[PDB]
Amino acid sequence: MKLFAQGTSLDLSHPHVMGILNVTNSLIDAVKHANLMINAGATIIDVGGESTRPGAAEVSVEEELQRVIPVVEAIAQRFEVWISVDTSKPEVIRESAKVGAHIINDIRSLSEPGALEAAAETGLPVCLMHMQGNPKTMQEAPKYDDVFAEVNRYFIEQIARCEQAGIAKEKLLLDPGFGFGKNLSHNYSLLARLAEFHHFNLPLLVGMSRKSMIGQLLNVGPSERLSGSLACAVIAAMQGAHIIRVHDVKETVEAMRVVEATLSAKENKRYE
Amino acid sequence: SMKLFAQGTSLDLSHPHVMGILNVTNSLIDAVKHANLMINAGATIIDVGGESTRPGAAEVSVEEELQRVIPVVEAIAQRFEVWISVDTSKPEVIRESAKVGAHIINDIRSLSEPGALEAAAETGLPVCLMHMQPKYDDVFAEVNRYFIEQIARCEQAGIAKEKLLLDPGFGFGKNLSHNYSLLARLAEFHHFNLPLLVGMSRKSMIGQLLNVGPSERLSGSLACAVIAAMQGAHIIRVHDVKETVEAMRVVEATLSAKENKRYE
Ligand SMILES: Nc1nc2[nH]c(S[C@@H](C(=O)O)c3ccccc3)nc2c(=O)[nH]1
Ligand SMILES: Nc1nc2[nH]c(S[C@@H](C(=O)O)c3ccccc3)nc2c(=O)[nH]1
Repeated sequence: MKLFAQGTSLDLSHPHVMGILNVTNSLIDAVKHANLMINAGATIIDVGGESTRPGAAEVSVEEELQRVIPVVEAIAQRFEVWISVDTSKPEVIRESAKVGAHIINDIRSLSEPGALEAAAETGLPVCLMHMQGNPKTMQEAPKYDDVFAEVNRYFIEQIARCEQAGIAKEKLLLDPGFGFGKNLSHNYSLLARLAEFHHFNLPLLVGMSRKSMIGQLLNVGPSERLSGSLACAVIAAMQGAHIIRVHDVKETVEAMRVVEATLSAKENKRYE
Repeated sequence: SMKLFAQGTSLDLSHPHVMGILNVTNSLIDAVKHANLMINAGATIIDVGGESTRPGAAEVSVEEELQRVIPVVEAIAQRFEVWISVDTSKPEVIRESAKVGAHIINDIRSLSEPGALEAAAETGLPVCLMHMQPKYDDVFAEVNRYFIEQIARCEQAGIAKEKLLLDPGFGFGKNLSHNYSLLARLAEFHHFNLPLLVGMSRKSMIGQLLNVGPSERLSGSLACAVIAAMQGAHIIRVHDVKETVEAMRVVEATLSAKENKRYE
């Protein structure tokens, strides 16, 4: 199980840690932070320029290009690391591919006008994330009859939608979208059955780091969630998740080494 | 609904419990202060011993061990609602510990000193059976045989299975791969239908994997703890109580959403 982009590959026979690079002098700072994450063992850096704060204005395309593209460029021309770009905009997808981005990580699963066409044209790997609704209102009244089944249907549909637009299965990643239109119980139901998303035979990406599903469980603020975030990370990676998206790279990578040592000793190579 | 009973109280093993490790080195005030901190961090069991009772630690007379151990156990039993595990190999310390309110006998020698087995039987308290020996033909199968044997040995001495806890003894005569084989197959030790105790906190199986010193092993210890608890381990023995407890709460929320209630 591998991904291919920009003339290199990513071997997903073991879990990978994706370091969050939020870019919502900031370019030098971004590069310093990317460097630190790389040294800590991050093998993918997720550059993100539009925040998902519910009440917030969406950023203009011109602002998102300014924040994201120089950052992706700087990293591509300085380090060997893979680069994911956190955008929903066709122009940012195109421009990012041109400066060396490896993965389009769209929380909206290319639902923006032109997004699907633009991603198809880059030939890059694409991460499809479940979200119910949109970021402005998704957390008001998250509701599911069966949250696993509903997220699973969604993946079937979006995969079909990507293949129709000319994007091959082999470029797709799936992410259940923890905290995107989900209460606490919804999130833990998905984490508990995460292994069951392997039937698609596609890489699994998860981002639980410092999210509400830890905050609400422990009643702590965003800077007290490391231990819970690691637990989430380990729970996911023990079920064969391929990419773990986190703030605290060093600590996550240490935990993943322990998961790898455990999975290596297992005949199965997975828990369910 | 696995449950232990001791000293007129019970321990509900439908969820994982964190056992904090307490050092005994004035020292009695400090012990109680550290026990208090671990309880406030969410420890439901306190394992009295730590660095005074580690392998390689200086041996002591019966008289010295009673003097250092029994007051600590007594002080904790009087002040806190918590369960108390006592680290000792000596029959006298077993007897006296039970008299002052200890709940669990934790002997890393598996009651092999003369009289220890008999004394533990007499207390009626729960007893931890930990594997210790590095070289194995099949580490899981050998650790598993040892549990079969020690359970029989304990039942023959009059200690009912319902008082037994099984611990594979990470780091006790085990290289790195032996330790991860056992961790990987931990869930298979449930066929005994007995509680499972594990202690990986800051051990070599982390330090050697990550090549870090004893103080830089928290993240790896937490992963070990989560890996064990996801597999239905009932007690987790650690230095870092607060963080481990937070991780266990995540494990609990996950296992509650799970229909199975366990991974394997
Ligand atoms: N693929 C993928 N991309 C992601 N981007 C994010 S942003 C999120 C955060 O908590 O970082 C967030 C949510 C709300 C406000 C700010 C930031 N989360 C994911 C995820 O879970 N998967
Ligand atoms: N039941 C039970 N009791 C235990 N006592 C210990 S002492 C160990 C440590 O790392 O604390 C240790 C081992 C070697 C040297 C120093 C310290 N480990 C366990 C365990 O794994 N289970």
